[PDB]
Amino acid sequence: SFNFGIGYGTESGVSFQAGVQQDNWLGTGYAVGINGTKNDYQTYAELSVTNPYFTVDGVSLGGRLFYNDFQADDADLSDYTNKSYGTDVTLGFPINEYNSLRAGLGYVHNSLSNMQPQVAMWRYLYSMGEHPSTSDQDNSFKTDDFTFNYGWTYNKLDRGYFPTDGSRVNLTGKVTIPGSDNEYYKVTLDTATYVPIDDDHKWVVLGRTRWGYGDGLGGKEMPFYENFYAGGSSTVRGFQSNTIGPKAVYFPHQASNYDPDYDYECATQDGAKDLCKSDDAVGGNAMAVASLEFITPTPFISDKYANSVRTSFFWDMGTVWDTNWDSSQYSGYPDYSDPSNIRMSAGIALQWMSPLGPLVFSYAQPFKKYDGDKAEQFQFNI
Amino acid sequence: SFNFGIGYGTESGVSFQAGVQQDNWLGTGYAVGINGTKNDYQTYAELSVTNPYFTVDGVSLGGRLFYNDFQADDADLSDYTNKSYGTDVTLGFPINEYNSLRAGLGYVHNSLSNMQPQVAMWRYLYSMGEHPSTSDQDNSFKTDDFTFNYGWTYNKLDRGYFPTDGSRVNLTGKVTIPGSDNEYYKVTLDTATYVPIDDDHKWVVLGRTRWGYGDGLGGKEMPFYENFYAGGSSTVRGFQSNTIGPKAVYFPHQASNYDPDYDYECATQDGAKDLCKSDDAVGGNAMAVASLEFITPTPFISDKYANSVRTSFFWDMGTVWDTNWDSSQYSGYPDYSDPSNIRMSAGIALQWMSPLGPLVFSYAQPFKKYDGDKAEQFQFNI
Amino acid sequence: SFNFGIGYGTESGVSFQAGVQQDNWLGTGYAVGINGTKNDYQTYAELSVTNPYFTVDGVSLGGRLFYNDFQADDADLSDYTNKSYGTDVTLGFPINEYNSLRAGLGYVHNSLSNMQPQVAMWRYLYSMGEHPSTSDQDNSFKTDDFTFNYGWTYNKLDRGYFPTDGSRVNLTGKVTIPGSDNEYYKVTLDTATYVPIDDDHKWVVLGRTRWGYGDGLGGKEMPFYENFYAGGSSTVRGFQSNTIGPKAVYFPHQASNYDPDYDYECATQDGAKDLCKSDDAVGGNAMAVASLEFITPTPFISDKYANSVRTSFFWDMGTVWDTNWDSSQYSGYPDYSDPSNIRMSAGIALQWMSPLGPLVFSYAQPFKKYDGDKAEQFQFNI
Amino acid sequence: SFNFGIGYGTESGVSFQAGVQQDNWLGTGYAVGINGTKNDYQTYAELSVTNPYFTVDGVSLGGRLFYNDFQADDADLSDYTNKSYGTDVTLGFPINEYNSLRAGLGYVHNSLSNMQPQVAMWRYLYSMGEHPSTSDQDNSFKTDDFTFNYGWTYNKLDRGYFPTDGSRVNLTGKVTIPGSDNEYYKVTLDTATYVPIDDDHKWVVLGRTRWGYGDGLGGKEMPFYENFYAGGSSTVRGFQSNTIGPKAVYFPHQASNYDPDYDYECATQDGAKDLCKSDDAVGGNAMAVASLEFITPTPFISDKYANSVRTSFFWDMGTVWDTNWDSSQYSGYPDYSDPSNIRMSAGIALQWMSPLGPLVFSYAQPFKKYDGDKAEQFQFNI
Amino acid sequence: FGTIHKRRFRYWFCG
Amino acid sequence: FGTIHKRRFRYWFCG
Amino acid sequence: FGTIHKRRFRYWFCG
Amino acid sequence: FGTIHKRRFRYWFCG
Repeated sequence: SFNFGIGYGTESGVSFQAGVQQDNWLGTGYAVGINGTKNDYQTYAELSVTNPYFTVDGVSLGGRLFYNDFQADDADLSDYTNKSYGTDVTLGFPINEYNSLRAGLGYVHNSLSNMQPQVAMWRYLYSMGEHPSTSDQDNSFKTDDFTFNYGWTYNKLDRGYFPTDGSRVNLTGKVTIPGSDNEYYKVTLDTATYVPIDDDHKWVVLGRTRWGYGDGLGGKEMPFYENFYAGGSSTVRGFQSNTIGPKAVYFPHQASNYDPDYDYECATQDGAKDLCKSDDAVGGNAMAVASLEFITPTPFISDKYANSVRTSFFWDMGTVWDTNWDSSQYSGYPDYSDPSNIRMSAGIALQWMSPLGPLVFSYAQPFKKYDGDKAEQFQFNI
Repeated sequence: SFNFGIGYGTESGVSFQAGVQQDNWLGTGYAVGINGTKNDYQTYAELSVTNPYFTVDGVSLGGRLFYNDFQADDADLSDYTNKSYGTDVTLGFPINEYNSLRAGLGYVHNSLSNMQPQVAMWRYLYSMGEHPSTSDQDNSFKTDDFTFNYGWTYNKLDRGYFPTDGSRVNLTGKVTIPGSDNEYYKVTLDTATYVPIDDDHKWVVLGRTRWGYGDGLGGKEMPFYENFYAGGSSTVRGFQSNTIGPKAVYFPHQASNYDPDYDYECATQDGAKDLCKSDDAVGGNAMAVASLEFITPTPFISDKYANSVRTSFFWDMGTVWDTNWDSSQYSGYPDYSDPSNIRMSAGIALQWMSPLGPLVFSYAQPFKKYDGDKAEQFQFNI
Repeated sequence: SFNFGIGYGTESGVSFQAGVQQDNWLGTGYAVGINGTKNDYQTYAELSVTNPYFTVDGVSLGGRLFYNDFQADDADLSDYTNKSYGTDVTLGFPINEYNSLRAGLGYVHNSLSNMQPQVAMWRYLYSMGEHPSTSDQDNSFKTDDFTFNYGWTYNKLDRGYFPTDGSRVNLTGKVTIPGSDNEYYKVTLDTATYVPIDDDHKWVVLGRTRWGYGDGLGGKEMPFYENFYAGGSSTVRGFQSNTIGPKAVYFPHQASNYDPDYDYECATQDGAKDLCKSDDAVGGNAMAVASLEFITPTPFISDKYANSVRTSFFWDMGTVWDTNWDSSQYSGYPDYSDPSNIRMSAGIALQWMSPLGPLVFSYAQPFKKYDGDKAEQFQFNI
Repeated sequence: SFNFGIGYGTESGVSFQAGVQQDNWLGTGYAVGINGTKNDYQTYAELSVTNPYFTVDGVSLGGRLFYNDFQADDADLSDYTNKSYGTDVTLGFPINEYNSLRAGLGYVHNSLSNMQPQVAMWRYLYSMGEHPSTSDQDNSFKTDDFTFNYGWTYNKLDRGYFPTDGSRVNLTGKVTIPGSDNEYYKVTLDTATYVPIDDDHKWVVLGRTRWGYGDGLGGKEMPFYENFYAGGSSTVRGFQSNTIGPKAVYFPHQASNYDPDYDYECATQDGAKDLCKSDDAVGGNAMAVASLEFITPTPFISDKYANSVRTSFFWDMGTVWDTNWDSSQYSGYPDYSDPSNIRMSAGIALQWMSPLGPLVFSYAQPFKKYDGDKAEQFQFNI
Repeated sequence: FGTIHKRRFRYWFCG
Repeated sequence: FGTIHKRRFRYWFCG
Repeated sequence: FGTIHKRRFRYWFCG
Repeated sequence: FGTIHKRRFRYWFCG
């Protein structure tokens, strides 16, 4: 496949961007993919390979190697900086024609510099045996993680292009193998169920849910870079992408790259003494979302090009929470450990299809919403 | 099957004992086994069931339920007391005719009262967040554990009755599932390799090894009741059963059931101020043993009845150690974290066979031995 | 003067003791005094000289040199050890016949080894820029202090062995001179007022008060060895000597000279995890005591020999507190910064007079008392 | 006495000014003085009374009441504004004919609005528990202070109009009494020593020194409005009045009353990002100055009218510093805690005498000078 | 999210 | 092993 | 000293 | 006060 971009000044930076696939239909075997993105504030590069015929049985072997370097400035460094890289290798086993299992190993390196002091991150750091200040941005951290990844996928829906009956279930999980700096476990389960409502399967009802849980082992916290985020086209639309859930509360501190002409949160050179609540989403260790979509015929398109279009009336529900948030130590501050802060939105959606992939347009308005949540009533994604 | 016993004054107590099997060759399916042992100082009861045809594929399902109550006195309690019970359920999958896999779930409850203060146990207790005294036997502990058990067995030796060529490999492992009080992982691997040396397979060479490793997760220690012990007929013969490895070093303390006419270790009413080394074996979290046996024809028996007898010249090697032993805090005390304290014995053995099972007689003498190790030069077991 | 003592076992140690004075009525001028005390746990030696005729004006010059070495064991050392020595020199100026002023310089060296971790001491140590552990008795400290001492004494009571009317006021103070390790200021004010109640001055009313305040300069704490202690014959009788006021709260730690047959406070080898409150008095930086004594004729002694005896019914009040105690960091622990924890006792007293000095017998019972205070209802002192 | 003035544009404002004394030679006792000054930017009013025969002993009692309101604009307020008022009462005790002592009580109220952010002021504010922004002039402060003032003056120079032999020493000090918002101590010592050099006392040598030290108590800083300033006719001439010593370094901030046609320091609407050094003197908490004057006969004036004139060749030394300036936090910025930045000037002076008071003309040129110091080579004062 | 100040914006980089 | 004193013996119960 | 800007000058008022 | 343990006692030495 094929893409490219660079840039002026779109809020983001230089904006080198690329999505590429080198592939075959039959004969030499390799399936190769490449993603790239360079900004003033990020350098992301992902290289992926897969052999779908690792052996006669049809079993597949897939690996990938990634680099992801984020810098919150442009010449100084010395501000919040998050570099990551790593590798994955996995085996995929078909058994039943409906099913597949997956097992593999992964390694991830994470380097942090000058992270802004906030409660949740620093609860985790304290749990790891690290005690940074909470009064300044002079801190750092560095971890090597090794994980065993597994999964099971069930895909008995009668047709794959635009489903009409049956279910797709996907369970994927991680457990740290001994030797890693972080020690955690994680599970994520996607479920989708299509029930046809007329004999021609032009009206359908889709139920859908995402579940996610995870935690640290033996007294460690789950690494913050593995948190769950909700909101957007993929989960609960009507909200800004990945903004649902716990928000950061910051300790009063001296910011490292300060400029009084700009805006800061609990900066000590703005007069901050107490900790203060913010809009900044930080995700959690637990997540549950659901969605009911009534798929209907298009309210005025013709039927012989409609095989590329789908229309639905939906309502989405979703919540993200942090199990280890101390509801007692921060009495006047909202309980981010409560699961019942369920956001809810409803709207209309149009699952179109570009010649190279399905596209979801949608409008929604969130009606069950909480403070700090950012609304995004008009949504588009691939 | 069949057994029974009672007693009067073994060294041990009342000695109610039973081993029983209710079984079938074909037809109704159940395989049931029962073990029982009542003494003045122990009550052990194990009930086991297995269905070898859980489904058409030949897959098996096996479960068991056990109770094991140890009291170091008979009328007072108030002394070292260790009660345990629990349950296991497992599924066994054949795939290759040589192979099988196993996966299951287990639960174990452990109650401790008045355990005598010693370093290793109390390092573990400290690691669990428990801080008992070290000056008295007034302590207790109580844990509920849940585990996922797995295993893989490979059994391609040409005949099973008395092997002559090929190998038997068994890997079995445990990982605590979230929700358990203890959090640990464990692996145990037995390997046996028979190589025939003449065309008639009357002289054979057997290599054999046991490996065992395990640890706690996230800063917890491995539970002491899951430690590895070596020595005896099953592992390294020439030593007393399960006496190889780390020994207990006790803190000076007031014993709870004291009598000056009897013998005690670092009892404060015997004048103890420092901690003192002992013979008491306590096992470790890591273990490695090996054995080379030259199987030979019997030096004076006829060949017509020799199909029930086997003779070998062997040497056994073995070591057990505690990875989390602090070699610095106890400078003048032996390093129980060193793997290289390898015990070694050599001798002759006669694998006979009673009409109901194989019996190993053996003589050995340990020549590489360390302080506190107890010798048992004349060995017998089933 | 004259005294001597040694010993065999009387709770304290060897008990070499001496109080001596080499003096004159007129002539050669010197006034010399010597005090000595050797125990298993202390060696105290004080040498003092004074010239009451430093110049024609009657001005005096007085100096002293002292050594004071405390060891809490001492075949081992390695336990709480406090050595001190130093020197004082002062000038005394009469001006009004009622009055005198005093000005001088002092130097004090203090060495500390293996002090047991407790909050107040370690707040001071933290304030001095020293950060010892709080988990063990492996610590030390060493300071050289230089001070300017001053004072004013007013003594207009009509007769001096047994006062009957008028007041004695004494103000004494210290300020560290630049160059000293510690930096502090201190003031102590004693006030006594006799008011005669009959024309013969056989019934009198005595009001009395002690005030003491002190603190560190520029963010340092007042040295712990300069704290105020109250209780006993000299201050508030009915309490054990110097036991009134703040008590030590200890951090859980490993004691350096441990023996399970003996008693310890928040020792980690006794199972201590939290900090724990104790009876151990440690004094404070502020103090206020008062006393009202009704001096009466003796209820059954004749009047000619009564010129050596005095009887009183009294009322003592007193409090000691630590200004820099954090009432917030230790919420469930008593507020040692509150001044209003005023202890109060009442009783009867008999100011006798040995041929070499006045002796106070007394009985009292403390009726306003707080936890940790030790009662001493029967009191004697010179 | 007598004075008056008004104005229209002198650099300063309206310039209402008055100095007045209502007095007596004998009888009715009162001694009254009044000072007043009204500008566009200040309103200063001081009223003083004294009774020199408060009692038969010749002891005096003196009090005063003052108001001092400074506004850096007029019509807007909203800029740096400093209002103060208060009261003093004191007793003066003669004892020796050379000497006097003084003891009294004072109260001072200080209100601050919209002070420009600079390091030293805001170190003090932080020390008081106040945390203003450092990014804007939206701030305020308000304090009530109570102080005990004391002093001792020694004045044994043989004649008082124009000294010729002997010394004048003055020690004056302050300590905050409990209940005041600020908590500080301060001492100021002036010493002057005349040594005659010929038998007629027409050539004299004058040594002179000023010392000043002060600090906050228990971790508070000394109030900025009590700082020491040096330079000018009274101290070290050749410099502009009160300009010697530490200079303000400002934080980048938004000025409250801005006009781009005028000049500003580290204003954020002039492009300021870092903190910047300035000429603005702010004084310090410590000060030491000295002066050696060779008093000579006038190089051409006749001797009987010379009893109203004096001539000298002098050199002055002086330094002012801030003890609590962090020499580490501001590495590239000058160390205002160093005492050794001693300014030095030399010149000639003519102590004349108007019919109502002595007048000092002088010329000097500072030869040991540092950056930011402002020179004033031609000096006049009463 | 990673907050960058010189564009008044929060940057997503975790995916 | 569990040490019982009144028989001068160490008792195995972990299996 | 109190800085007044509209006359480019520092004004002494503490005495 | 200086705590000595082998006599279960607190020893006064500051005076």
